[PDB]
Amino acid sequence: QKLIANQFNSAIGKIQDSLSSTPSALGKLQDVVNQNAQALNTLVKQLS
Amino acid sequence: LVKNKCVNFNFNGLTGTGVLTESNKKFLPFQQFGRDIADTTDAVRDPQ
Amino acid sequence: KNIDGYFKIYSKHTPINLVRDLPQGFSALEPLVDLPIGINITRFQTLL
Ligand SMILES: *[C@@H]1O[C@H](CO)[C@@H](O[C@@H]2O[C@H](CO)[C@@H](O)[C@H](O)[C@H]2NC(C)=O)[C@H](O)[C@H]1NC(C)=O
Ligand SMILES: *[C@@H]1O[C@H](CO)[C@@H](O)[C@H](O)[C@H]1NC(C)=O
Repeated sequence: QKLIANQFNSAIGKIQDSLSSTPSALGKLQDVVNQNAQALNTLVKQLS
Repeated sequence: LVKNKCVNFNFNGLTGTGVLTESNKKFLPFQQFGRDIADTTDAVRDPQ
Repeated sequence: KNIDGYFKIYSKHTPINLVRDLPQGFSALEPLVDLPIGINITRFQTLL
């Protein structure tokens, strides 16, 4: 039990640093946000 | 001069509708009127 | 520049401290005067 708890705590602590250091981890949400923003920008630019 | 009220404006060569108020994004001496994304007018300096 | 019957003149004072007269760069040009005369030009000559 103690070893498993230590392993779980270590993994939970490490995943925070894994998310922070890696820049492309959060891509799948920034992707759709940027896609919608780009579509809106292309729409508004069509006025001129 | 009219401020903080939905009015129609006709400045030097540019015409549009919308409320106009004092802001903080100061202009350089050569500048005449500001702009933002999609080439839409959103800031005009007072000729007076 | 000579476009649409205009003679736009842009100038900028820039101190230098390197051996080369032209520095590395990172400089822009701010408009100073405007001259709206329509005259076709094909050559220019300096004055000393
Ligand atoms: C141009 O518009 C201004 C706006 O009120 C007139 O008022 C003068 O504005 C300048 C700075 O823009 C001040 O230094 C003066 O003190 C203002 N005048 C007074 C009487 O307070 C200005 O008069 C306008 N220009 C002309 C030539 O009338
Ligand atoms: C010369 O300038 C006039 C404007 O005054 C312009 O219409 C014309 O195209 C220019 N070139 C020639 C060859 O006339």
